[PDB]
Amino acid sequence: STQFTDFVSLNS
Amino acid sequence: WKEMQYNRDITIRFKFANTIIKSGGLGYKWSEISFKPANYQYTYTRDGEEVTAHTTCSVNGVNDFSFNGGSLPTDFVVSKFEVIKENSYVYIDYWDDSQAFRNVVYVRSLAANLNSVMCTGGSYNFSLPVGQWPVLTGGAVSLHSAGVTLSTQFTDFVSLNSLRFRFRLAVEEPHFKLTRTRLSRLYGLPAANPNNGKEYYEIAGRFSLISLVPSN
Amino acid sequence: DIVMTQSHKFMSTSVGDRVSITCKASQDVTSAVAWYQQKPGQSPKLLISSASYRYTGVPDRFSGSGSGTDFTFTISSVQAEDLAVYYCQQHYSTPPTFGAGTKLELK
Amino acid sequence: VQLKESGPGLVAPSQSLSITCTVSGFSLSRYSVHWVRQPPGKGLEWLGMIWNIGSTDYNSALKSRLSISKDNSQSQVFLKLNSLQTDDAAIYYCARNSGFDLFDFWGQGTTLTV
Repeated sequence: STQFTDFVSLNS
Repeated sequence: WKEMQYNRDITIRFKFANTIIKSGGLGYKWSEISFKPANYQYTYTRDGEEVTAHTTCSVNGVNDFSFNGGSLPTDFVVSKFEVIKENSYVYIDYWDDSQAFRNVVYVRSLAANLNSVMCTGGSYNFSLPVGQWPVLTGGAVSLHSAGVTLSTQFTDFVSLNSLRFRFRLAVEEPHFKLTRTRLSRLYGLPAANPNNGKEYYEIAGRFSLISLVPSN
Repeated sequence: DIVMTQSHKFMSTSVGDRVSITCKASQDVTSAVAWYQQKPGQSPKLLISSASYRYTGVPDRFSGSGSGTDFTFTISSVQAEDLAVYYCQQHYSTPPTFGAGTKLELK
Repeated sequence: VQLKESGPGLVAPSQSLSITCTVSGFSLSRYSVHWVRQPPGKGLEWLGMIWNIGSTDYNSALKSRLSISKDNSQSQVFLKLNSLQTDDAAIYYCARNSGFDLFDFWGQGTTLTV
């Protein structure tokens, strides 16, 4: 699961 | 393998749901008013051709209140009822029939540019056996976009995909109130009647996707 | 290419009374119409975002309503500073489209 | 927040154009910027949009002429438009996106004579 915010991608 | 860009329109339509459970006894007490996931199916039309889509609405970060009108066998209490407020989120899943959602496997970046919507609440009657009935009416909140998340499950060499939209919340002008009580004029949206007799809500916007696709 | 059509180009009004400005849509735009104001020698300013939702730094005498294809913009009482031109935008589809523009003439 | 245009002012036919919109008070990596124009005796017309990352949408009629790029470090966005005619005399604006297509803050505007 990866999270597409504005700054940088944060996956887990 | 090669990188591409997809700029399409989007309309998402959703609902809420709930569950109301009483306690056993003489009929004057209530144990739970809470949210519950709901799903919806629809068809809309882009520039070229119609598309059929699905949603599923959920919630997180829930504030829960209560009322205690004494302790007798014949009095009105509510053990828990839920409400959505500033410290909370609304989650909406979305998957489509279109040609663009085939390439949402190896995503490099994704952005969305939606506009806001307001959800207001209706009214609900607490039907006591003997006496006048208290009602719970009012409440409003507005939804603002806060990010997109993709997730995969791995089950026997087959991936199971999901695409979730996030929405943060801000309280609005009508306050909710519970008649024939002391509980006084709070803000937020309770789960008594969220839909207010509507068929659906609606948000429209655009998105932009970049992904690796297999180059021919 | 949804076409936003304002029926009038001039409005005559006095210093305290009601003014209403209308515009139609070619298609069904589900409550997604904005309103703008351009005083002489300025840039436009956003007043009403959705079909009814006012903005923060806007006086109380401005309002709006409408759904479907017909939409309105009202002023409860005029002042001398309300002489400007007004626009209705649609923010429902991919090219945003403006109206024609209706000048308000104070009598 | 402030937005400011700066252009040539006079250009010959069958030539190019370049306008630079220097922004202040916000970041270009968080927000997205539009370009519009207004001919004399005509209403407003939409031209294009640049996204948060490098990505552009264009108008369909003027697609084969104009292009939009930006710079995140020195916070300024610029426009180009080539092979222009006598129909292109207008006042050009740069504005900021807020919701889907709402134009939150507007610039002063530069005028073009051709």
